[PDB]
Amino acid sequence: TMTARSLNLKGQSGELLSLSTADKSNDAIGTLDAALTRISKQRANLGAYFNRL
Amino acid sequence: TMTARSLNLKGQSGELLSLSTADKSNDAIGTLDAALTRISKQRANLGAYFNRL
Amino acid sequence: QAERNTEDGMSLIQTTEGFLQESNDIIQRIRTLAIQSSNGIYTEEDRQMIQVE
Amino acid sequence: VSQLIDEVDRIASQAEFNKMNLLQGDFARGSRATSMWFHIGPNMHQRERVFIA
Amino acid sequence: LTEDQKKKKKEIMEQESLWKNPDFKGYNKTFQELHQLSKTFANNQFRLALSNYQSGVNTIMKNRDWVEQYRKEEAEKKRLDEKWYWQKVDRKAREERVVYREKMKAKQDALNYFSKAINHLDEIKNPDLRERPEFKRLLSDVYRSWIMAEYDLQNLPQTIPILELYIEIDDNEKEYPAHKYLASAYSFEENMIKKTKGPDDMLFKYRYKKNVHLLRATELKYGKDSPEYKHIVNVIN
Repeated sequence: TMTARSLNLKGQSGELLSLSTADKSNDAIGTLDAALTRISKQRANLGAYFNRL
Repeated sequence: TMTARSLNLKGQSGELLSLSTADKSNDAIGTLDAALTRISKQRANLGAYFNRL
Repeated sequence: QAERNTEDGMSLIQTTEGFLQESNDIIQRIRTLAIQSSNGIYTEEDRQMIQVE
Repeated sequence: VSQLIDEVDRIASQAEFNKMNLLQGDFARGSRATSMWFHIGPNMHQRERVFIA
Repeated sequence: LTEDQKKKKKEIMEQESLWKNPDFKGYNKTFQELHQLSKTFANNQFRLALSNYQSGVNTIMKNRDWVEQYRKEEAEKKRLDEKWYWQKVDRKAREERVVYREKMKAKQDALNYFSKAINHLDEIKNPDLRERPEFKRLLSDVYRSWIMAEYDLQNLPQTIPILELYIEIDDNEKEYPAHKYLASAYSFEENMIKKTKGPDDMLFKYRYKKNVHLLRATELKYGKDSPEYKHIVNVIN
């Protein structure tokens, strides 16, 4: 894992001091579900792993 | 014994990354009783064997 | 020596049995997990996590 | 009234639980028929019926 | 019509019958003709291959009988908690699940039997025996039932390598249903790439193969340079 584990969206439409913006809000929300889902499930595998040991 | 000691059901209904799925839930449950029954009672054979020794 | 032979047999049998305690505890854990899996509102994604275990 | 009508269609459309949509036309089937089957007892054939739309 | 068009009409109807969903008369006919061939062959591994194939189809036939019985038993239940639209919708969907899940297991058991039929045919090593009309018909029939068992459960991508092996055997390439199923399964795979936003190379691969077998099925049933052939060629070009 690293920030590039999910679609690492920064910034938002409009005037910024950065050079990046987020994408379609609905997909950005879906992306964060993916981010949270991906890590929790990886923890679940490690969780399950602990029980194996 | 080996995993093929009982009906060794792999995967589960839905989308998988394997090419196998479990069978009728009711039979899968019955299968686990069969697995437990066959192996646990074999322990009884060893138990009884120990008493013979 | 025959008494010794009888006793050496006991150790083989107990060793074998210990591996069976491990194996049966496993089935009981699989059964617990199978019951959760058999819940028709327990999702396919969550079933994959169980199948990891 | 017009907005209240649209609000109903929106409630029906977005009313999710555990990422399952419980009101829009994803019933009786979507990409898969998976819907609200409940497993209430510890054995199979101990199940209850839920749909709604 | 011409003598070739009359002959073609007869052949397409025989091919459509050949790919007919299984039933008791077709089961009998199919096994009687497969029984004819293994008789002449007199090869223990082919005898076993046919025994396993027939056990596979028997799984399918026993399931078809089960499916009617199950639906019958459910139809004959009085359902007191089924007075609202959503309640009937639920119980219908659950009926379809138990039928689908049992059909899925019957398919998996039938394919284990078909796989065994193929594993026994693999043991016939003599090239003079593998080229026998007896050998080729059974291998074709095992593949056909395998294709159909998967097709019925919408497992279309899985049907492609088996359809492709099928058409390589003893003029099976001249069968209109074989090209229809290939074209349909390739179409599914093309749609999968479009829906899942997969790579373009696979989009075009699947589209190309759909069009090849679409056009070939058309050529086979209607004839080269028929209004129907000309149409499909003009759409593709």
